[PDB]
Amino acid sequence: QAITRSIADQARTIRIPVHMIETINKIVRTSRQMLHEIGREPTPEELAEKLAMPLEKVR
Amino acid sequence: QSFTGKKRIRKSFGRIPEAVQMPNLIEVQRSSYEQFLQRETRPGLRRDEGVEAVFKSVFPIKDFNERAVLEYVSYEFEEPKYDVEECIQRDMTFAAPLKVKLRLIVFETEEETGARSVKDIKEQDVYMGDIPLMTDKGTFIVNGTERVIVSQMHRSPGVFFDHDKGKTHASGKLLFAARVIPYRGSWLDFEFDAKDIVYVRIDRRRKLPATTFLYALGMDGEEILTTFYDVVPFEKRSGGWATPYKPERWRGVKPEFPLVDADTGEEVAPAGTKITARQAKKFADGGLKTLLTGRYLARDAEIYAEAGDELDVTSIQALADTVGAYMRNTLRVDKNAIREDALFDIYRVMRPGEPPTVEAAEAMFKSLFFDAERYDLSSVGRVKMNMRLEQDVSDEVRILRKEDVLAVLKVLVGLRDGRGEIDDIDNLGNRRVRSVGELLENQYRVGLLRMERAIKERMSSVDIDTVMPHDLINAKPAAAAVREFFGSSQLSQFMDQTNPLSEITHKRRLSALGPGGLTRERAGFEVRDVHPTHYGRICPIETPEGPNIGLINSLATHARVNKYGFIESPYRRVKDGKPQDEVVYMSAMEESKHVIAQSNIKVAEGEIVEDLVPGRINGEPTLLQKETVDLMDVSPRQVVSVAAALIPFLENDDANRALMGSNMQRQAVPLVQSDAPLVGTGMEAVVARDSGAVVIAKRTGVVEQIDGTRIVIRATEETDPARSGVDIYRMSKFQRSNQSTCINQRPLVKVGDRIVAGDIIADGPSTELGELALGRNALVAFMPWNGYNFEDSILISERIVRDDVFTSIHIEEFEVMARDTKLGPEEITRDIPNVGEEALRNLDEAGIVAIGAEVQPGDILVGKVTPKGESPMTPEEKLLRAIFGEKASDVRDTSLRLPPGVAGTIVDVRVFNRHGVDKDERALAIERAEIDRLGKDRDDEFAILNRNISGRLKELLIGKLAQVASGLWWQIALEDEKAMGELESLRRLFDENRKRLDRRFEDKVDKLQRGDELPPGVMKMVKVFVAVKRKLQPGDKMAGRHGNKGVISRILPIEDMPFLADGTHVDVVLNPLGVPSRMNVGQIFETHLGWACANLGKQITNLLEDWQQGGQKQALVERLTEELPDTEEGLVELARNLGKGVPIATPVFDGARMDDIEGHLEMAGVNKSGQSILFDGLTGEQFKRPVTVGYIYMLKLHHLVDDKIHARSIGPYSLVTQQPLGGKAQFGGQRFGEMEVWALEAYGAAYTLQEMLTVKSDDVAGRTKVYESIVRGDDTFEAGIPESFNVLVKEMRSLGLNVELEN
Repeated sequence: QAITRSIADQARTIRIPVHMIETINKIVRTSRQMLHEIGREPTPEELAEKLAMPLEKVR
Repeated sequence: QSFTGKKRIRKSFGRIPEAVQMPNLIEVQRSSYEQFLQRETRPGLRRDEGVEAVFKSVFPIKDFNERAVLEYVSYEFEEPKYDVEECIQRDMTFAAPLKVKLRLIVFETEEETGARSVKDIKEQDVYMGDIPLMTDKGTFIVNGTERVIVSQMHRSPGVFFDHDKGKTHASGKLLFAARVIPYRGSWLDFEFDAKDIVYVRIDRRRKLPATTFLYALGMDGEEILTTFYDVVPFEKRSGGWATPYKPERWRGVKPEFPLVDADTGEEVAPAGTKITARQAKKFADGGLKTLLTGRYLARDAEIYAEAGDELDVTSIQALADTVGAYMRNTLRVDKNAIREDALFDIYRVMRPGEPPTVEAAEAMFKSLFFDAERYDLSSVGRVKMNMRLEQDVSDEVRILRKEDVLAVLKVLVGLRDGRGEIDDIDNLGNRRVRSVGELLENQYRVGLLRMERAIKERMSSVDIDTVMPHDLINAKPAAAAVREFFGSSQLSQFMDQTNPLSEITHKRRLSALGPGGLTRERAGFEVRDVHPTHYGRICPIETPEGPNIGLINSLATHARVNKYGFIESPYRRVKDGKPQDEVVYMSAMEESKHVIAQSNIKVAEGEIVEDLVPGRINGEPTLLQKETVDLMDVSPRQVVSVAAALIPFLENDDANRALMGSNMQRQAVPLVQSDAPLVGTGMEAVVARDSGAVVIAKRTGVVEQIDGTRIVIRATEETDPARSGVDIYRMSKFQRSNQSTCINQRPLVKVGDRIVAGDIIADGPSTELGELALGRNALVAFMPWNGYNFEDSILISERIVRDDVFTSIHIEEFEVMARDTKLGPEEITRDIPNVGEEALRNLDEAGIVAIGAEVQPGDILVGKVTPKGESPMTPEEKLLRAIFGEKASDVRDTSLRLPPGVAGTIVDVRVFNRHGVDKDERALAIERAEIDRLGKDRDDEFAILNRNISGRLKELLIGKLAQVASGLWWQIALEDEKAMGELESLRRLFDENRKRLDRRFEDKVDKLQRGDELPPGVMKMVKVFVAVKRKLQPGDKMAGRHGNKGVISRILPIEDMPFLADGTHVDVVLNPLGVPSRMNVGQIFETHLGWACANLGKQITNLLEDWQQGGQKQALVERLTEELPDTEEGLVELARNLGKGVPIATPVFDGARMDDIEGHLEMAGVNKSGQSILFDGLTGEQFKRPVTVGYIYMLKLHHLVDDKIHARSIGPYSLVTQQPLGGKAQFGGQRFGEMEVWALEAYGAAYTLQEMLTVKSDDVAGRTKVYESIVRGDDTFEAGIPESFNVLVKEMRSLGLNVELEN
């Protein structure tokens, strides 16, 4: 928890927030699982509904 | 001769070269990747070398905490999702997905049981990733501007013995550093020192003794000297001197002890050579001598003996009941006598900070050398070690065996003083060449090791029982490795695609730099040389002239890469006297023992009759007799490369000037209407046929129609029923090459001309009639014309620019983005406000330039409207806006514009809209026209397919009044059933083919309508392809074919050029001074041969104009050109191509000598002197000297004047220093360097230096001041503190320094 709490801040050079880091990690994990099971890379508009979040927020 | 020389018959000049046909030029990388990607069924997947081996070695893993194994069955290769022709435009990765089989089992259970409830494997499958499948021409398209991976030449794995050349020595002694270079691991150095001791300098970190290394292996102490010493036949105290010794090593040594015979005596005091004493001892039943003390007694010797050998006594206690002196010295200098101490020393050397442990140190050495996971020495390394130092079969084992280090130490101590030659570290065979295959294999192995580490870290958390298949295996580092290899790797840095020769020479380029080898600085003067073994395998002339000389030398034309990695050049094997036909690619390692005799030797009808044939037995050339010859060179051009093989009379060129010409053969832009050189080389046809951008006839049938954009060909003279049908070759139109040049193809085949399979149908960029044509042949006069060619500059006539003969396209294809910035989404609408209507011309409603509309330099190309915040409100600007009534535009002008140039017309404007909202209000007409043309070409292909299908069906039905019933193509309309059934089957197969084509086209249109692949930020990307028509303006680096480069001089009119005897004016007037200075006299011989060919062409075309296909014209062609007589009626077409000069295929080293060129000039109506009378053009006077006026093959090298010119008073400045940017990228400025500022410093021009580097560039507060002063009229300036000094003092102030101005 401390590494994930600190890696999410002092790793991007811009100090991305912890919740945004976890959201982008969830997005990349969903994209990886889709590439592994479904097939080709999904569109960014599809990842918004794949995680049950706003379509504009994922963009 | 195969529809490529019949119209361009080249009179060959080689004596009789037919030893071995040269392999495919791109075959190096092709065969490399074809052992990295099998791409076949299961029995074809058995490959110990390639991605399969590394995958099976890294994919299977185990879990020591849960007993979870991840087995590998096999991987299935799938077709690429995007085609090469479709991937070049999309600018995406031309890669195919990798599907590998997985098998997770939990059979190994607890309770002393070997089978669990889920013991059965699951047969999983995971999407590994997409790898860039090698194109048929070897391009490896990772994105737009396809980059081919150049082969690398790293140090081959294996033991090395680099005898020092006196450097780093005590006084003058040698070192003999025995170093074994592993394929993947840590290096080892067994070098010596002035103290005559072997030190194991592991990875050049420390210099610990080799006794520690031997203790780490276990064979050290009382058993290490077993192979170094032995027992002596000495005795104890007794009557006289009793000893059962045998004299076998006393020769050449003074008799320090009276070791006379027992009965009579021997071993006289002289002790000269002991030639008779040894024989007497051998014949006397042993050398029983009756006689030292201060010798070495470190032999095998715990009750009466002790450790160490230092007595200094006379054999007390009953003696414990100059070639080799290295092992005994190291055992004493070593302070560690226990294996634990050696392990601790090794751990301290490798990891000094970490505290060494008993088991930790032993585990470190094992993981470093005894572990195949880290010390992954390739099979080539093991075979090279077995060849250098003889050992048993060890092809399977990779890590250095404990017995291998002993043999290495023994061979090192033997080679310290003679006893075999050292292993040169600068040998071609010693330097194995790596290609894109092995490089990608190694980097994919690294990525697979990372993925295995990730899977081992992730499997401990997720249980293997009832787990989702391939849920723990990651795919990011798998594709990330190949992305980095094709994105920013030094080997994948660029692909020189200026012409078909540049692609071949770039694909056949062995670069010694990059990851895994010496960098550009690391090379030094050693590796920048050419070794004798380089002969035949790597060209010594074609090499870059810059700092990377000797490091990026291209592979030879005949050289091939063996499975191990060494370059294998062909050699025509010859028996005693009679040279047989059996050929074998002898590697450089095995070439030393074999004696080689060069080609171009006068061989008789059955054998060689010279008896003094030249050659080299091992590197050094000598004069070997007719006998004792087993290897012979295949062809004389085997030493030269592809780019160098096209140099006519290359044997006449200088060794250095040929490097300049061989480098510019690959640096010649593709010219429109470019024809083959009249004095070219036979290699040109092979390099053009075995290169890219040239369509080769994959079938035997006759061509049906030709419309430039495509070429349809019949199936064959004997085609299968439904194997492939007809094969249409979509001719590549003018697309931007990787060098921003044109790539155009012309259908050389005519309508209704049968073409066999394997020949070039349509020429590529800079090719005519199939033969490679880097440029156009222009009439040259090697005379100084009014000083316009005083230096190496090349004078030019207006005829070579008026006739459009040296003009290329050079499609720039600028790119624009529409990324949604934070201050509102960026727009690509018609135009930004505050812009004149003159610049908005040639723009459609979308905002891009109309396809085919000429755009001047600086005109609006794509209107980019980028919303932003309110700019800084200035008072004067606000007053002006209020006066004019307009409102301040909230958007900033960011529309893309053409840089300063002569680009003009626009070829193609591709728009890549985002997948979300594409074609909503922009680029609608573009996509509409795209789909219309796509449907049109699909309909044309369907129509031609139906036409050939109906033709084949009619041909099949006529044999089994059909004109009155044309609709019976699908029905027999009779009682026949077998023929009707066969016709129905063929028609259904052809309908399936048509349906597959329609499915591909509908997939393409659906991908286009759904939105092309765009970056995550930009939503609409416009790739406008602007094409130029650059003429021969003064400044173009028009270099010759041999190396006589030079900027084009002032373009003289076609009236002022020097007149010839026939009235023709030479197109170029070179300088004759370049020949004596740089010995490239072959350029003069090449020009004489070109003049002879041009006169022959003028004689034949003047003979055909009076009588077409005359009976006497064939006689003259036979006299000049035998494969000439052809039964076809192409003689009327062959003369049309020969009228510009009968081409010649002269070999690189077996071409025409002086006598051959002389006879050609005599038979071609040319003056026997080679030169010709040349009347002046400026004033007009018969020159009082024979002037050389020939047809030299000039080029149009990419170093033009347009792409190199630059002028920027004030452009965009940098950020770190606030200086003007460099290069011609964005209005750069010529950097005024320390060595170029010293020119003004030594000069009295200090005001310039007080304004060139003070107020000109690095004064943000002084640059604007000086510009305003210059614009006002006064040439006054002021600059106290430049921005350079400001940033320097700020950086110095960043540290503990106190840099601060004063007074």
